Amino acid sequence: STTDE
Amino acid sequence: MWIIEAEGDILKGKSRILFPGTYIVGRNVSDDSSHIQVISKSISKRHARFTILTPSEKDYFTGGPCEFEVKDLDTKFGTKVNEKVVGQNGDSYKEKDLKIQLGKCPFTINAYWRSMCIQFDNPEMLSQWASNLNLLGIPTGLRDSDATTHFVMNRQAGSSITVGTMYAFLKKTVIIDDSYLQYLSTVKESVIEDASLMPDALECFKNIIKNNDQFPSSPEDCINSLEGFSCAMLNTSSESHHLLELLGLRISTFMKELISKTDFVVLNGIFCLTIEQLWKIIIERNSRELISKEIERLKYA
Repeated sequence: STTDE
Repeated sequence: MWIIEAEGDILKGKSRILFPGTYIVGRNVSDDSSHIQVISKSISKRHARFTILTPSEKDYFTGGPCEFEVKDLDTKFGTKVNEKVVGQNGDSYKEKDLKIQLGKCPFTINAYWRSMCIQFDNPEMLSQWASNLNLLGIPTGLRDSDATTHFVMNRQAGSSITVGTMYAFLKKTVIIDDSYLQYLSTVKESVIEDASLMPDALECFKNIIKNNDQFPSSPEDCINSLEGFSCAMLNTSSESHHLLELLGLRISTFMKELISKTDFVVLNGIFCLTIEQLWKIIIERNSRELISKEIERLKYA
């Protein structure tokens, strides 16, 4: 899973 | 000791006691003795390192916290402590309240220091247990401190308690023993929540004074039992002065008014008493005209 808002 | 908790469910609604050592904090990390999982969109998989230093001797006296350090692990959205961005090389904090924001997570990890400093009555006891407690973040010492929360009495080997014990009792310190220390030696590898070790100390204390002819029921009945009386001693330490104050005594410290105004001399043709002897009376009899009548018998004779 890629980090974002 | 250091504790963390958070709002929202980012720490699964749990708190955690953090011991000296290093933790990796992140979204994709499992809660063990050296990792803390914090789940939110904007938190990196491995996000921050928290390093808690072991305590110094000074902290036993000041009540200051173990140094708490935070490094940002080159993350997407950064790390803030108390609204200050953590730079490269990290930051260290000696405040007792830290609000730690990982990324853009709207809920902060709240770290706070709970006071806990353990005084020992015996130097061989201190040397045997100090390293153990220090590794939990618990400062220890022998001498009197205003930051002491707990006092370890020696094995009451069917004998009189020490002045250190009497003093701890009177200033409302929690008195513990060996059996509680054995409990503390259990916990370093554990993941446990806020306040996990504190109530057992109080239970230990309450059990110690039960059926014990070296203690009365409470600090409260001992405090001001000798009001109306006065005394004198040689170079009174501020601790022994405070001890005698707590008994409601009037004290005159020396290096015709030392003699007839003063009811007795406390030590270490005048009438002398040790604190040890004074404690025996401070327990013994019932009322204010009884428990202070045996002391008034020793003066006239």
